[PDB]
Amino acid sequence: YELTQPPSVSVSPGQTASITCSGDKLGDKYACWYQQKPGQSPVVVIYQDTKRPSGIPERFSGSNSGNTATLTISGTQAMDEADYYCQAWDSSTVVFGGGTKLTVLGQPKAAPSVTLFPPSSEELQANKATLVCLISDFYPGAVTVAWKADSSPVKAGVETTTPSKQSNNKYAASSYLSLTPEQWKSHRSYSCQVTHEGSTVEKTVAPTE
Amino acid sequence: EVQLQESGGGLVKPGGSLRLSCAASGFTFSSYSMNWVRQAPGKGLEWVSSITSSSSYIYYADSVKGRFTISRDNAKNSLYLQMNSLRAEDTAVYYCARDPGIAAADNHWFDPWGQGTLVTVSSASTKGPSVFPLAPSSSSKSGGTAALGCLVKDYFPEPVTVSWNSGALTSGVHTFPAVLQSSGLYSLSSVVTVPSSSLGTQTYICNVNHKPSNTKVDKRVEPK
Repeated sequence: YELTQPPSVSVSPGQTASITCSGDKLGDKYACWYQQKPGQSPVVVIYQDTKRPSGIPERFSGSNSGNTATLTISGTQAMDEADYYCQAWDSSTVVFGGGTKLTVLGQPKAAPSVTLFPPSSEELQANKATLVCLISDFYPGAVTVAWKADSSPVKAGVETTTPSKQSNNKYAASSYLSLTPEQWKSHRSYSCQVTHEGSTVEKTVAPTE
Repeated sequence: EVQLQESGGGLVKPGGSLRLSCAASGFTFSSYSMNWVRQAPGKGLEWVSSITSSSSYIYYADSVKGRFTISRDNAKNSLYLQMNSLRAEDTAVYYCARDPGIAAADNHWFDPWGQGTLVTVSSASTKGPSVFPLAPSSSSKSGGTAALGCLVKDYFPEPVTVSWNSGALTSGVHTFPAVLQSSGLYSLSSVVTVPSSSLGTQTYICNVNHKPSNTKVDKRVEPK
């Protein structure tokens, strides 16, 4: 059993943010919502679909209809920037959604620049191979990075950083794919795919230069 | 309003064992089901295990079955998690969480959560980096310029510093924060954007310093 959440939602200050969470027959289950700010423990903000704990501001509300649970934040404020997780029980197993990063926009959105480097001939001579995908100047600070072997997904060997804030208040991240030399040479190409706010940039490198 | 306080986290080698505990205050520990949840760095929440107050109903996530054991001592207000055959994948912050819901109505939720305790499963020791050149390209950062760089691979512990041409090249330099890999080793990259016409005339050298391993590398980055 899975619950699917958008990886990121962004809202201007004062606008209504809506975070959705879909699950099979989720209307039969009680949905809960948790807020987690950087470096802190989660805190319940909605439980039993719609109930708000005492001390949670009234602009937070929950609903569960059409088999999607929705966390709604009206008049969203800077302090509401956080990760939000939905949660439901499926036969004694506790299931969390993947999490939604809510950004309260303090500046206009910025698209990422992506640079992809193939393994160096030196590293290949050392019987190793690393591809390097560098992602810079994006805002909000949330991206999805996916690697492709030819046109197929990569199943192992990816290491991706959490985005970090640059001097200019945009974000940067990097992703690394470790391969064997035989894997590098036996594919026509590898690709780094970066998705940001619903747009995708894909860079591709090949062993045959 | 009420609190859970976990302890026992720390550094353990792959295949090692560790026991976590959690102490409750402000509520009657023996009245509630208790849960463990973990969160790997930069990742999402993953439920680990649950136990009723009576210890007669106990459930585990598949990812930990056969290796972890949940237990509780009501008289000591303590929840425990015995963790055996630990793997790098088990590296995470581990949270204690109370379920104050109604089991009969299958109406559950987690409140409160503890502050969490960090478990690091790693056999990394001091290691100097391998430094590899990232040969120039003008396909992504151009307009008369080319990006080149150095890959600083598989070092431990932090930090590493990188400069270019002994520090005389500073504009256009972007050194990226290191990734902590599942191997427990760090890697980082530094790139500089330079005029593409200089690629033939100007030597570019990244100066890498890793004081913890007493390693320095000056790597020339030549065009292909």
